[PDB]
Amino acid sequence: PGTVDKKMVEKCWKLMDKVVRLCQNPKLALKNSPPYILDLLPDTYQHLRTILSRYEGKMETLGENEYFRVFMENLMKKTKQTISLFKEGKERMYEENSQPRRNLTKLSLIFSHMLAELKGIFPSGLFQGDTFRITKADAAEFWRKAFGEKTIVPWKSFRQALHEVHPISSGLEAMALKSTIDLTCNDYISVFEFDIFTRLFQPWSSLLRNWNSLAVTHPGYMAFLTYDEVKARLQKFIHKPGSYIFRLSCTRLGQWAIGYVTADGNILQTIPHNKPLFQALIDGFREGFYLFPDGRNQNPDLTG
Amino acid sequence: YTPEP
Ligand SMILES: [Mg+2]
Repeated sequence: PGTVDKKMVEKCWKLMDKVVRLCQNPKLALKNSPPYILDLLPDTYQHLRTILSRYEGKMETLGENEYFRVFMENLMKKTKQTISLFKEGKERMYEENSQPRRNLTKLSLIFSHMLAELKGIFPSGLFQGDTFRITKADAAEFWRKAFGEKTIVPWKSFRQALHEVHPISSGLEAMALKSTIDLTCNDYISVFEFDIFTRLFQPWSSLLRNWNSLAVTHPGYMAFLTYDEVKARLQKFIHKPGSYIFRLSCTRLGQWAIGYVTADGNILQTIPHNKPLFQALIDGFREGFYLFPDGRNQNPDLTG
Repeated sequence: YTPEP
């Protein structure tokens, strides 16, 4: 990624401005709920405006920062990709179940993850990536030993370092892992993305066994799904109480959100607290709430 | 989001 100057941030602002205008089309019927692209892009502009204001007179420091160069490169690519999506999708952007519309929804999630990462690394406009707090002690020790105080590393470097502690059994498994951990879809792993993954799939001691049981082989897990998509996907199971799915919370990154059909005709979503996802799923099955993952009659046996 | 069932 090349050096980021003030002109490059202004070019991204223009591209984001085009995406905002595309997403103001009333044919989209865009719901004002996270992730909401019409909030995320102006909020990203404002945080970049904040970053630039903290680096007045020291723009050479900001331009050389590796994380910020990777971030701006990804921001330009993602906005260009959204513009191309509208250009090629044409009228299919407004059909609610179309693939081009689903691609826009996934991109909206990516913009939300990117803003969350940017605020985690530049909390008040100043770079603090070297002192980021990985929330699980064992995961923090892994990153420190493998990468010191780095904020971002290429996927290849990350896979190699992880494999030495948690062996990855195959190339296909490594691609599934990458797709899970790389929330910003930039082929890099930030310390912020690593924290999120290791909080979601704790304990560290059995990290990849947990991820395999909760995501790789579990029909209830939904990658890159939003609150509104979970409610929509459960509608077909409104008469099948106990149908449930789960996914990453968008607004509380690092925590799980479980959606389920109640016995009284409601579709509710909850964020487990003070217990790991596996125990929430086990207790929920025993108590009758989480019986049918994605509406399927067989539920995985996690008591093992 | 609502409390856990
Ligand atoms: Mg990434």
